[PDB]
Amino acid sequence: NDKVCELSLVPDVVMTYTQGNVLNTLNNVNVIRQHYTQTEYEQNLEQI
Amino acid sequence: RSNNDVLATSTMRVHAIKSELFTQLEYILTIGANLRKSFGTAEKPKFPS
Repeated sequence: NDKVCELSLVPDVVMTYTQGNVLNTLNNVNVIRQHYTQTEYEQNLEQI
Repeated sequence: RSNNDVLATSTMRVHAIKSELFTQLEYILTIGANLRKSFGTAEKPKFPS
């Protein structure tokens, strides 16, 4: 009506839970694409 | 080891080298004259087969 509008929402799980130094703690995950530390860069370098 | 069931791979490099080097040599002197009997002299030549 002329002042009460209704909002639909969906959770931004990516902002909510992932914050800080969390995802780095994760082990034994198959990764696909990431960005590399300088060390790891030099390792997967011949590859890239 | 033969099937095509293997992961995408692209980064081959000359990892190591080993080599059997020919360090010293030998020689064949192959001629058509018997080197070990009389030759003679300039004016009187002999040609040992």
